[PDB]
Amino acid sequence: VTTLETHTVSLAEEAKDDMGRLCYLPTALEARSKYLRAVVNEELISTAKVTNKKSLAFTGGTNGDQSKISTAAYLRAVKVLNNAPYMYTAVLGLGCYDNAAITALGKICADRLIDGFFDVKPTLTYAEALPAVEDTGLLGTDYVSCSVYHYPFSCKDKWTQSRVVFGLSGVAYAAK
Amino acid sequence: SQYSIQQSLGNASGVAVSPINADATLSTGVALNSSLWAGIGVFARGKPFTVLAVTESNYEDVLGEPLKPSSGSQFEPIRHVYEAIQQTSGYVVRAVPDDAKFPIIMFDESGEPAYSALPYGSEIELDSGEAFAIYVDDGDPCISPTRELTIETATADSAGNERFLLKLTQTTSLGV
Repeated sequence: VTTLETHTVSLAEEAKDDMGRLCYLPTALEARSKYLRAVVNEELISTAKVTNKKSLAFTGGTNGDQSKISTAAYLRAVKVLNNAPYMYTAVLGLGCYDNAAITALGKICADRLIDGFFDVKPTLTYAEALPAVEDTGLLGTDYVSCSVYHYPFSCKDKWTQSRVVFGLSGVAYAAK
Repeated sequence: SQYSIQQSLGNASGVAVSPINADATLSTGVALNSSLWAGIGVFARGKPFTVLAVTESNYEDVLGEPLKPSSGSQFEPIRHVYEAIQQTSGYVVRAVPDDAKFPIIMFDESGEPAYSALPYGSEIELDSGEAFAIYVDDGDPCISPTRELTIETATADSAGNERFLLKLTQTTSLGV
């Protein structure tokens, strides 16, 4: 058993810690904590009380199946990435193989004046690898800063010591 | 995003860059005006049968792009102008053949365009219909590149007179 972190919280509206920091449960959790958040009803809080409890575990957390993801989710994630207010000078593929996601990323890198490092599915043989590039839609005179890589090789994984195959954006960005 | 950089300026306060062009050259210079030369010639663009003004900066614009040695022997005057432009200004006069024509767009009462062309010298007249017509005068044939006209409505004035914004745009061969 390992303890992450503890803090002193209160259910009162204006309870203040001895150091002056706030102790209201939503503000206290949203200010200093990094793992949990809370929501408090605004009508029963005045008379609400608490007790002593031990080992309250979370049950029901599940991320579903990560193998299949809808294209709409990828589009929303790309749109979120487009609006992030930060410096980044290279957009990597990071494994997405959907054509629409790659097209949106290509639209991204031609708008911030940066350079992408996308790729295609490594399982494709040499014959059908060529049609995939124009299937992506990157080819043209607009997305002039991107680049497409292919890598039909199987290596030994660093963690599981198994025969796995993965793309090639990371090495290209490391070289850059 | 606030990090995006657009391509062509609109009306918002911002700084934008254009796509990386290759088939274009530039030159800079400051006029001296110690002794001005003059002389007739034959070129592309420019108002025919009217004295122009040529400096070391706008000679690529008012006098058009250079002609081609392959197309007959009409390439002499632009080379001569370049040779003597690195010293002072100029007062070249352009002359055109009789069969040279300039485009004209004429509008009806309902607002339907009707393309047409007319030779130089002759004044433009309007028939019983076709309320007003607008034509270019720079003399460029508008074949390479192409110039397009865009008309959009706008806010009326205090007296109630209708006003519409008129926009003239140029489309390059590539697509920009």
